[PDB]
Amino acid sequence: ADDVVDSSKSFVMENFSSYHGTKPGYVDSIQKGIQKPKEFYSTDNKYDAAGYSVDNENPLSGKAGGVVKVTYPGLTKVLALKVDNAETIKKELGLSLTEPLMEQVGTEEFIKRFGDGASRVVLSLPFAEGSSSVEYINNWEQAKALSVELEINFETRGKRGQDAMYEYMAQACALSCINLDWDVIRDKTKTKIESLKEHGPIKNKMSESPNKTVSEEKAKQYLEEFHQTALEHPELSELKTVTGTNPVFAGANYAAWAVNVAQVIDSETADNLEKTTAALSILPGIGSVMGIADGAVHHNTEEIVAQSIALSSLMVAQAIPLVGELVDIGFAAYNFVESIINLFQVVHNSYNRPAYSPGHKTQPFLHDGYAVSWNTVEDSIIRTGFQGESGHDIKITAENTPLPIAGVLLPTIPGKLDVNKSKTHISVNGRKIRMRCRAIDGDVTFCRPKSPVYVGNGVHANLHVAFHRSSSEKIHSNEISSDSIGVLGYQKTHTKVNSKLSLFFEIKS
Amino acid sequence: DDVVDSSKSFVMENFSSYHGTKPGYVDSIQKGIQKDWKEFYSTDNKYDAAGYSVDNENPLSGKAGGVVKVTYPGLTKVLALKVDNAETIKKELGLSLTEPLMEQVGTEEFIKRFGDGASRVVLSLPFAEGSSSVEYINNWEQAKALSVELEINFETRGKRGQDAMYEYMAQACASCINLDWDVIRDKTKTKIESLKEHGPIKNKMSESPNKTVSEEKAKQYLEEFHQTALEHPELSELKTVTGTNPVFAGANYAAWAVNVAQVIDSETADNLEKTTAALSILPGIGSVMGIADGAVHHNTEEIVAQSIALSSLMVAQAIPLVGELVDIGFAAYNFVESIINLFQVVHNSYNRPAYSPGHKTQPFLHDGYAVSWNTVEDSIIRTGFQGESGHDIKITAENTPLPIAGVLLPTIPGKLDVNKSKTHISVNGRKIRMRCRAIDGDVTFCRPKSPVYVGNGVHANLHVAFHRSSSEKIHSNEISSDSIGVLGYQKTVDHTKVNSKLSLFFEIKS
Repeated sequence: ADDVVDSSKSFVMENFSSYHGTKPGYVDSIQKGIQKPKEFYSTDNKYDAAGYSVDNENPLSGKAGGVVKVTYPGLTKVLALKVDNAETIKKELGLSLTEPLMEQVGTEEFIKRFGDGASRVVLSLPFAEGSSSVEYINNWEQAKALSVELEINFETRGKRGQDAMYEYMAQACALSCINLDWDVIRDKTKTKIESLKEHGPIKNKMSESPNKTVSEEKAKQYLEEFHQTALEHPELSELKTVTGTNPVFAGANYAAWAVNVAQVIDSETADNLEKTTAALSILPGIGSVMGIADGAVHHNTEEIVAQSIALSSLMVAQAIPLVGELVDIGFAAYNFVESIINLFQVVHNSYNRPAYSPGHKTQPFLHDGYAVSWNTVEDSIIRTGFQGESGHDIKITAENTPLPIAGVLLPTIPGKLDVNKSKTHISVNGRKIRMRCRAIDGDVTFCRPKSPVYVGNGVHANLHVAFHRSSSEKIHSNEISSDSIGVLGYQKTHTKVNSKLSLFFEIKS
Repeated sequence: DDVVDSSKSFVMENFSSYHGTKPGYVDSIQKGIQKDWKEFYSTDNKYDAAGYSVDNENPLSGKAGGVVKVTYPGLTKVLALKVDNAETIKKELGLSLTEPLMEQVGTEEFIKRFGDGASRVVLSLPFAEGSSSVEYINNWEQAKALSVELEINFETRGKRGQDAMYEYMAQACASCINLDWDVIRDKTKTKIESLKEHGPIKNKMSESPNKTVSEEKAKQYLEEFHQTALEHPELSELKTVTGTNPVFAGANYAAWAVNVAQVIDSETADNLEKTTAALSILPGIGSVMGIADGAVHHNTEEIVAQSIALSSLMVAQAIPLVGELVDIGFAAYNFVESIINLFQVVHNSYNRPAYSPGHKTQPFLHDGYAVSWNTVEDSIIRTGFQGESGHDIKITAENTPLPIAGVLLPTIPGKLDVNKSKTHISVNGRKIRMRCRAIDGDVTFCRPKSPVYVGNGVHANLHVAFHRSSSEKIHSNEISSDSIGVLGYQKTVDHTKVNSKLSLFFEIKS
């Protein structure tokens, strides 16, 4: 009982409501009543619900139906479960091992012992890893008592692609919130493509093209030339400025991408938005077109996005005869734009959703071939407000060849926070190695291993950092300058700089 | 009162353990063990104890003492602890909060209450993550009863550097890398010698700037020297084994050599400890060691000697071009001694049991992606019962958005089917359902119904769910692959489509 039901998350409430994403065509009909076509699903977050509203026949690019709100009259008990294993659930709550779960949850017998005087019971679960959303499981028979309201119908807006669905989800965050007007982007994209077809210098570059199936390498050099020529045009002004220094946004990457697109798109694929999206979605290098690198979305204005898509479009049109099997170049301006637009929206949605950055909690920090992470969530928390010790474990390894760990930088506080020298150590494939710790200043201590440490494929390390607290005083924000522990990798030189591997921590009671 | 692990606690007659001893104390400590965690440490593994035997003043390159075995007469209680926080240990067991733990552990009140009849109690802790060894903590007063015996004295053997210590630690696995470093040392000199006093090699050794020159130009010349040097008969084996793998290219030997010449000054070259400390923080050493893709390729005395020799000569050439060392004896002196120590450290790590990438919670790093089983239990597929199981996989990537095309899953009719309704993937919390369809009778491929991209700031949790219709246990000879294949981006090699494969290895258990 207490081993599968989370009482703290269980509760009673009058007019319990939740949301249900609905496919195209069922938005008006479901309003007449919740009917079985083993459970009826709903969620507490109307935005997560919108993500289930896409046409099941065209899941990647199809149209989105809508979201409806379902409300149970009277009192409803929400029963939170710690596990989603039915047989396990049954063996604990002393239920009929033979009879289905959601079958018993709808019977009065179950409602009395678990409902707390409520008219019915609805099961609850964590919506997903990395989500604070809740997923509800409703009995079909009890669900028949739900009154249904229209929360929103995406089709009636009359927008293109899945624009309505994504503009809706973007409301959750309205760093920063990416809330782009894709109508304007679609409009600006078309306008720019057009301007870039009938021009002086750009039209000249098109006539200086092989226009025949050629090797990748030759296809790429011409494309880079095209990219450079094209980028000097006034309408790609801003793009030229924002793509000039970050290697990831270089012409060579726009060409690699364009070549790749031409290679995998044939006539049948070009003629279908769903199949095009499928093909493009598994390609590498898309971050170059989206201007997404180093954990941030750099292309976040309608103007710059339309310029990048227009430039990639034009380029794909060029890479087609040189690399593709396709004969109809129309694909570059039609489905390629439609498909890539969708992909942009997916990635933007992802950056808009709360998530831990590398080195925070158990999200690994990947850098220079190394992978480091806090072993457990509690490890990333430095508790305060007490005298005594604590231990914090950090996992460390590398992708291939032996890369060294020179040591670690740890925060200190003259008076309170101190590094416990004897308990701080690092182990390599189980070999325990002690460390030599010395203050580099009042607030930072550097610990170096007393034996050489290397990690790589097949060789991992556990860095165990231990802290000593002299007083029960709480660590205030100002006291600790940095917010991360710095593991140091290899040294590279005319100045010495170490590979910085960061693990971010939180200060709590 | 859950700070003691009774399952691992026991009483034993003549409880013995091992203690690593520093140089000069091997003989003396045998006369007897003498003085919050003031303790006398010992361990159940004499090889791990050998690792604490290195001179405190020169811990990187210094000499090793030896290992001694300590035995308590009569019966002894080994109390296994679940935590190393003394304060917690005091509060839970209901002891005084003001007096030091190890002081209290050696008293009769404690010895009667927890000793289960023993004459004294010894505390026990897990040695460390990735280790199955045990660390013992002894009360100094009680430790006076320990009889001390010699297991091995490393200096008595009279070997060079830390050879005796590493030869001894290598007995544990004696695939085991068990190299004879005397032979390797002797062959290194012989090879360095032949390579300096030769015809063809000295011809290239003459066409040198021999003056502080550009770093790029230093490399170029070194790559040619490497190219030329590698044609000598004494480096024939190395020529062949370093021929195709890019990690072992002359360019890497050059990058390595240049890096060495840049960080060694006369003071450093004159002190092995300082040389090791300087060299131990440089990248690219796997080029010289021949270590890549999870294996030690240079595992014969001959080939190891050639690589070090070749590296020594290159460092000798790199110095004038980039370094400021008026002397060049370093390349043949402390450079060889220090790099030898580093080969030994890395070899020892590959000799120790450890989980490979994609096993247990060790991540699998490849093509910018990083994937791992969420917990150790997730990597275990239980069999021998009708029912469902869930398995969570963490997925992310280093920088730009890379896609996840799907996942290849093993299937066994009745004993292991994919539960299509509960199999899904979440990206920064957005739950995405999957379309699962068999490729063949043994493998099922699940594609996400919404495009999936991971990268810096975007992670995914792939939740694989299995259904078992039969109670019959899955037998070993019934699954072809022991891994779950997560698929990343697709690439067209020439005109052939291949997927970036990310593997999570699982174990079948009852």
